[PDB]
Amino acid sequence: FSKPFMSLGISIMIKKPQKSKPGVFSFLDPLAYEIWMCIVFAYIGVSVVLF
Amino acid sequence: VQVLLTTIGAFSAFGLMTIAISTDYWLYTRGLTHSGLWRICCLEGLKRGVCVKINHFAEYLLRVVRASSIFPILSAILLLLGGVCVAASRVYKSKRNIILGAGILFVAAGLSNIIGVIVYISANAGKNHYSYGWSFYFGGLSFILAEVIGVLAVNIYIERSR
Ligand SMILES: Oc1nc2ccc(-c3c(Cl)cccc3OC(F)(F)F)cc2[nH]1
Ligand SMILES: CCCCCCCCCCCC
Ligand SMILES: CCCCCCCCCCCC
Ligand SMILES: CCCCCCCCCC
Ligand SMILES: CCCCCCCCCC
Ligand SMILES: CCCCCCCC
Ligand SMILES: CCCCCCCC
Repeated sequence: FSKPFMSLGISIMIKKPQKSKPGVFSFLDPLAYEIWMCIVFAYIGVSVVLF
Repeated sequence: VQVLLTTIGAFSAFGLMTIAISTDYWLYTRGLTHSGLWRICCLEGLKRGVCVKINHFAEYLLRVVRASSIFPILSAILLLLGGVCVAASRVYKSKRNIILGAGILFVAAGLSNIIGVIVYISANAGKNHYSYGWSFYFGGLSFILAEVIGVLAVNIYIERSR
């Protein structure tokens, strides 16, 4: 054998994480869709009762 | 004009809410088996057609309300009690006070209708992507039309007194 002309080693290969562009309505994530609708139905319900 | 838009709305809200609680096509889960209120009829469950009743058995107070679905039914009972109160405009007229008794029942059913869903969603969850069928959206119209009929029944009572 001659002198090593290139060094190497056992490396790890994982899937490159994408940019993960958030959705347009990403701000509606902390509250579920059921909560947002129930708020609107409770909003109109309180208004009619108040009237 | 508004005297007739209330009687047609009571029969278009009670007759529409009784259908949403009758047909069992509220929730679509995954085989894909469509769900319902009192019983779910399975599909693609190793059998062609199967439809069996669900078995629900201080958190026990929520399970009995989900099993004995009284809130989505009490709203339909108040819709018919208020539907006959506005029907008393012809017979025994000139009272000017029975119309107010209908404006209370028309909104008391809306409070018992939004509750019937809170006890239904909290018990549903208590990954698996589930959707709401066309039969579940019918109950939503039983609350919107319950508020328009609750603003049109009281407005007449104010005009009659003024
Ligand atoms: O008997 C019934 N009353 C109801 C009132 C509202 C809804 C509803 C609608 Cl119309 C759209 C989206 C979510 C909904 O329910 C929520 F709880 F908000 F998730 C369903 C109903 N069924
Ligand atoms: C639960 C036994 C009676 C089922 C009646 C189903 C009626 C479906 C009507 C659909 C109208 C759009
Ligand atoms: C397990 C038995 C279920 C029977 C459901 C009857 C629903 C009647 C609704 C009447 C509304 C006015
Ligand atoms: C998630 C789709 C519905 C979003 C409704 C947002 C309502 C905001 C005001 C209550
Ligand atoms: C859909 C028309 C009403 C069906 C129910 C009639 C009364 C049943 C009482 C057990
Ligand atoms: C699908 C929900 C639409 C909500 C529109 C705004 C209601 C105040
Ligand atoms: C006199 C018209 C009242 C309309 C109220 C609508 C509430 C959603």
